[PDB]
Amino acid sequence: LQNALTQKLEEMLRQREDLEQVRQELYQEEQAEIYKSKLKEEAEKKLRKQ
Amino acid sequence: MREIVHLQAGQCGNQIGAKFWEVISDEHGIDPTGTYHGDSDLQLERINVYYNEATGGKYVPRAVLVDLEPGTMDSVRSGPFGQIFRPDNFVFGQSGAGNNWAKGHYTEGAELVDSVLDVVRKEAESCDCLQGFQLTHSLGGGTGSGMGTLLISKIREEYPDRIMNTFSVVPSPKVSDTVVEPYNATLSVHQLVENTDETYCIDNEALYDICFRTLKLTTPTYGDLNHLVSATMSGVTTCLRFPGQLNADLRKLAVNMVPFPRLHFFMPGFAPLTSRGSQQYRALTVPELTQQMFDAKNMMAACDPRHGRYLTVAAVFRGRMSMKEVDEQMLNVQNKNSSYFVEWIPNNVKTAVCDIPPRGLKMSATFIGNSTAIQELFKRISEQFTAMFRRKAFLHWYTGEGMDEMEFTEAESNMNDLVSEYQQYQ
Amino acid sequence: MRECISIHVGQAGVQIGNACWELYCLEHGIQPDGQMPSDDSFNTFFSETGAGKHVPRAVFVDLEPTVIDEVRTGTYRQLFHPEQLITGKEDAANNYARGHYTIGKEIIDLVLDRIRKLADQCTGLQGFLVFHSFGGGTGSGFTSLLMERLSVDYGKKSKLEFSIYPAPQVSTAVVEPYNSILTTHTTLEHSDCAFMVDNEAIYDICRRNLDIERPTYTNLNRLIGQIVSSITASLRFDGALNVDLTEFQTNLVPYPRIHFPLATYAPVISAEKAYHEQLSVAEITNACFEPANQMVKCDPRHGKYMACCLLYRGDVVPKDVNAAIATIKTKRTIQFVDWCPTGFKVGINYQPPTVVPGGDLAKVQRAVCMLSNTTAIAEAWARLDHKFDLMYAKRAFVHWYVGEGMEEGEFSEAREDMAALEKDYEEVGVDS
Amino acid sequence: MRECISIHVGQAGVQIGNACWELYCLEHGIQPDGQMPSDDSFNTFFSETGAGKHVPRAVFVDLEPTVIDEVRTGTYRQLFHPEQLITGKEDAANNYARGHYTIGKEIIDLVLDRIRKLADQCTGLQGFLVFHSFGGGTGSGFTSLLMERLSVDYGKKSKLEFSIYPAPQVSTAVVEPYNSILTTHTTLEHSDCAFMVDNEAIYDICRRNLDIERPTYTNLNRLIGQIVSSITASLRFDGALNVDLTEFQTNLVPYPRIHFPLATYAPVISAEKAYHEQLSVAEITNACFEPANQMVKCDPRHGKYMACCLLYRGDVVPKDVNAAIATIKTKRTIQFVDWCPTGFKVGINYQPPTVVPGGDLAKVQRAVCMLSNTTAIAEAWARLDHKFDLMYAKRAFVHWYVGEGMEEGEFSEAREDMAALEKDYEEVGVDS
Amino acid sequence: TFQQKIKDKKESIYLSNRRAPLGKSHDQAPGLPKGMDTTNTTFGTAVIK
Ligand SMILES: Nc1nc2c(ncn2[C@@H]2O[C@H](COP(=O)(O)OP(=O)(O)OP(=O)(O)O)[C@@H](O)[C@H]2O)c(=O)[nH]1
Ligand SMILES: Nc1nc2c(ncn2[C@@H]2O[C@H](COP(=O)(O)OP(=O)(O)OP(=O)(O)O)[C@@H](O)[C@H]2O)c(=O)[nH]1
Ligand SMILES: Nc1nc2c(ncn2[C@@H]2O[C@H](COP(=O)(O)OP(=O)(O)O)[C@@H](O)[C@H]2O)c(=O)[nH]1
Ligand SMILES: [Mg+2]
Ligand SMILES: [Mg+2]
Repeated sequence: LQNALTQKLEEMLRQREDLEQVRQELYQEEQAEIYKSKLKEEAEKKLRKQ
Repeated sequence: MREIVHLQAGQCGNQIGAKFWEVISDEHGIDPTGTYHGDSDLQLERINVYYNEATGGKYVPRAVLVDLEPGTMDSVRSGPFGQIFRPDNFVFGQSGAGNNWAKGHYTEGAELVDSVLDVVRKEAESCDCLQGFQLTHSLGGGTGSGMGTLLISKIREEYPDRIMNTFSVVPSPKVSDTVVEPYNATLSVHQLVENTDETYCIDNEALYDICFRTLKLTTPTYGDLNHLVSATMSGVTTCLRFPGQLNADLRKLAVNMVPFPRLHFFMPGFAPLTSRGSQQYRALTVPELTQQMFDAKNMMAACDPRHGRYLTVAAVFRGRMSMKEVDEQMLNVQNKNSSYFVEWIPNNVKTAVCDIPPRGLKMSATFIGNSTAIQELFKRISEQFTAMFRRKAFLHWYTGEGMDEMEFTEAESNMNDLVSEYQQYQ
Repeated sequence: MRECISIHVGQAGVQIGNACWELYCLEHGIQPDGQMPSDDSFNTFFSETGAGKHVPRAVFVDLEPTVIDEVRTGTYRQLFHPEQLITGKEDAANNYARGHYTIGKEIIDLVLDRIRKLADQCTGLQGFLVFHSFGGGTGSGFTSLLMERLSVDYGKKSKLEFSIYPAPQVSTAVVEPYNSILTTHTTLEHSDCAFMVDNEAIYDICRRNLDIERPTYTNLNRLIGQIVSSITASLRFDGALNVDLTEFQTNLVPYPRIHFPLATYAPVISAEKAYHEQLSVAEITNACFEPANQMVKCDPRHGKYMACCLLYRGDVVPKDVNAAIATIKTKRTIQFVDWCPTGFKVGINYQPPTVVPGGDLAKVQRAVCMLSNTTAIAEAWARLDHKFDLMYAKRAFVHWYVGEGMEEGEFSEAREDMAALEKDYEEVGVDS
Repeated sequence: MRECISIHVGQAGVQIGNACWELYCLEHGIQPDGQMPSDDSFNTFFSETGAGKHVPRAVFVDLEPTVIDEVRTGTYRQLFHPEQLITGKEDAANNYARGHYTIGKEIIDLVLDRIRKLADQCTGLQGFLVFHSFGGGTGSGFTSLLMERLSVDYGKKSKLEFSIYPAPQVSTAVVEPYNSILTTHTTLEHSDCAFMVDNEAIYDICRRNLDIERPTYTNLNRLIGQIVSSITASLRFDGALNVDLTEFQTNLVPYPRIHFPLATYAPVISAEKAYHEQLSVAEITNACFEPANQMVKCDPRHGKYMACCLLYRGDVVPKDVNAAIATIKTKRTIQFVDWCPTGFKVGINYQPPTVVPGGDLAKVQRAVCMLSNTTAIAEAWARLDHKFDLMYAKRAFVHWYVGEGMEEGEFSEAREDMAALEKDYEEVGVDS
Repeated sequence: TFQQKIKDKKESIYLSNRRAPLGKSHDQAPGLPKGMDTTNTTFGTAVIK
């Protein structure tokens, strides 16, 4: 019985940690694409001004 | 349950404050229309701290925008997140203050603040249990400092057992964008000493130098400077809205940093500012942030902490880190560096950790420090005011609006009292 | 029949309490919903609803909602009673004069009425288990008037106070020496026995024995939760000789002032180490009295021992205990006072220690928990009065405590009692 | 052979009757249509027509038509008698003399004609159940001249009265201190038992126990509807120890001028909390005596109890009742008068409580209704004569009364009676 | 009525709308176990002879 309870509690904690990890993980590539767009905008603005 | 009221006054206050609402709405998941398009159940759990409710699943900020020139808030209303505020909370005049402190306190601001506090009264009575207030201004102008210190003393009498948060930009030595800048700084700090529980010092000179030696910025416009200030404003008050292992609210930071009621001026900072030359090669560890905290370049004022001594230092962490690693790192900074801290206070260093870092960043923290090095910022203002006061230069319209000559001498005596108490406790 | 009441005030008690009730449910076979899956061992800590739900005998009280509202939405939201989770509005914020005089006075009727409702379901009461820490004003100001009311209302009931002690190098607050001297006033007169643990010694034990490079606040509460489970293991399980809460109240405390025992666990080992080591009674007894395993940062070799109580769990044969006891008094390093030859007390239990999900401790057949009362606290209290006197010579941080309702004379009144407590060790430490 | 007559006057008395006669329909299985599907347990309240319809024994009188005309349009149109719904044209308009002197004379011959007609159908009369409120002009004016025609018609019959007490702070009318004094000039003479309920105490019952933060008037009237169905339940059902309507007049009225008891119900709890609790006989009888569950805003610790009547329902047994009653007498907080060594009266029934569908009350096996006659009402009547005296020193609001037939001299005569009635609480409170 | 249902569906996210509807308590189905009809079940300890 102790083995069964330990297994189910481990599964519950693993699922909650997975949720927190994926929600924290999906942030950084958005900022990377944002600054790639910023660099393209800067180059286009310089060429347009010239 | 623990609500804060935000007030924006002056051009410097409004531009910083308008970026502040764009930063925290991204962390809470609010679209510019005002609806909740959020991703977590933890973001909406503590949202009544800064926001009031609307009709139709929308959230409005608990902010009041006040300025004597309508042209400034026309830029704010036309901005990215300008459609979130209440139009009733916009309180404006028609005749500008002219960057003259006697106008914004006696003859021009004295007719508007009847209508300013009625917005403040009905936005602060609607709370269930109010914690404190926030107000953004600068110590160089006649609008940020004229009406800014008047708004504090009217609500300090109204709400005595509360806490004031003023995030003040101090005048710089070498920038000098105003001719009468040493006058109205001394006149405004005469009221911030007696009536504010927490005052922050921010220098435009230091904010420039951070952008070059650390971020390696090419063109640091005024958008990027407010991005540095608004991140420090959010890091201070993150224990109210996010769960943490060792949390510390605003009044928790009121007791530990202020030993005597005269010294509540803090130099703040931010932990993981990094340039993209070395962003992708950087290592992120708790010992790595601690190197970047106590750097005097990372501080946002033109005071060198090695020309003084520290009283109390706190650092509010954000993310998922180990709390043993936090405290032995923050004990090592006190054991080995013993001269720069005071002797009659054991364990100068306080810590706090929350579990929610800012977006797009694994680990982050904010720095707040109390030092005796801040006397030089006050000493350089007191000597610039002394030189012009001998010849009575630029002073004859302040006297023309009902403000006597003895009022300027009273401010200088109270200003030199603050310099003496920093050296006495050194 | 026999049972105990558990109260978790402040923050530092709650995560310890969160790690304790996750430990108690696995030993008694209860899912965290609170219902047994498809025996009177749980009557010490749980109450049986006739439908089939087990309710803990716990009250969770804090002055701020940011720590309890994670339990109302957590995994254990189905376990507690909704009226047991008392919650205020604004935190005392490490100010003793807030949590005792102006903020702790608005929820004292709610917390005490839950004590009456829990003790009216009782049939025979043994004691209380109050969890707090010295540093915070919530764990110091609120505890002081909590136990002032329990002492008057309940006359001769035990009050086993579990307290975190401020370590010399590891500490968070800066007004922390001001609160701990003020915290001592309620423990010298209303507390039957208060247990002392700090954070820094647990940091090294996790760093030295567990080989954990980066310990955190969830790993410390599992080590603390084992000791609280070990003390009450003689109530829920049968053993060779069983110790009640009142049993070891007399055995450990000599005098009406010296009631601060020091907790220790053994063997505190990892999974990669105990698989090779042979562990018997004659080694885990010596590992308790080692100077490198006390869970309070103090040197026991400077002071002298006064009374000890070793509680063994698991597969322990009591002849092997006697060889371990006789070995200790032959050694010259372990020093006792000459007016106490009978200084040990033993307890054997047949229920082995349990593992927790995601934990770092190992599966070891037998484990011993030691409660030691010594004079090593004398340097640990001559330290904390120097921190208080340094900041009080210039009257630092006093204007916050004064304004809430606290006088100035009680700061000097608390210091003169700490002078009386410090000299009580040296009065009784000398051999006649 | 046992019957009761109910009269509902005003708006507060009638609107409870919408929630009162709702509840009696569920318990006996009578549809709101008035026909019973597939037993003399309903003979107290319902008289069966030979066609199959069951009609209530209640008379609905109001001067204002707008509250009865919604009953004549609703689902319960087919239940009541068309002649037992009596309406006027214009209300009393919060005036005593518009209900007793000016308009109440014209329609009272139709009112007593019905009460004469209902009594001839009954073979045994046990009492009356008049529902009204003190504050209004119809609840105060009209019931005062109804009983003085009623007492000269039926002499020895009980007249039980359920009146809404005006709350200390919250009130919805302005001349309530003027209009509540004028009721008691006759109820101290022609009424034998008048129970007290206010609105501010039930507001905090709903806020804390039921966890209802936004209550309406349908929420309160279902809680008051349970107490009346708990008091009457010894007449409709078989029990272990039944109490008649005349039976608890002698138990509760020691002096002719002290007949104002307070009703209390338990366990008033929501549906989420009760699944965690172990509701037993030894605890629901403590829920009545705590000061947070009295249905009148008064502090009972200041006064002393005189006579208590605990009426139980459901699965309760006589051992656990009187084992728990003797527990109360050992407590120092519950203070009885020394001239009543016995004050507890016990009634036990065999039927469990019945919840309405869509209600917020939980489904519990048992229930207890406590009727406490206490001396704490003197402080509740001290503050109301202080409301009368400040408004009479400047002769405010007087000229509306003199324009209808009421004199000014009876304002002095009614006030001097409250000088005597509050005095009599002290003449019986003093110990010999 | 359908547009008001749209408005109330959008407005149900509020803390005040979760904590306090009109004339009722909050939702008790998170508190109670799944699949239990509340008005049909019996709460308490049954006395058996
Ligand atoms: N073992 C353990 N100790 C903790 C934990 N959290 C805080 N502490 C300790 O508690 C001390 C301060 O007391 P706290 O309980 O955190 O604060 P408090 O008593 O709630 O007082 P307030 O913060 O003002 O509400 C710190 O020095 C920490 O060492 C924890 O989760 N586990
Ligand atoms: N609990 C409860 N109290 C009510 C209700 N309606 C009225 N009251 C109380 O009654 C008081 C006013 O007296 P009423 O009985 O309503 O007035 P009235 O007898 O109808 O006199 P008129 O309105 O002129 O016909 C108020 O202070 C309320 O507290 C109700 O539906 N429920
Ligand atoms: N960080 C920041 N500082 C600004 C900005 N605009 C103006 N300032 C500072 O504000 C100072 C002048 O303040 P002033 O305009 O006189 O304040 P006012 O009288 O309240 O409008 C200058 O020294 C600038 O450095 C901005 O957008 N960002
Ligand atoms: Mg806390
Ligand atoms: Mg009416």
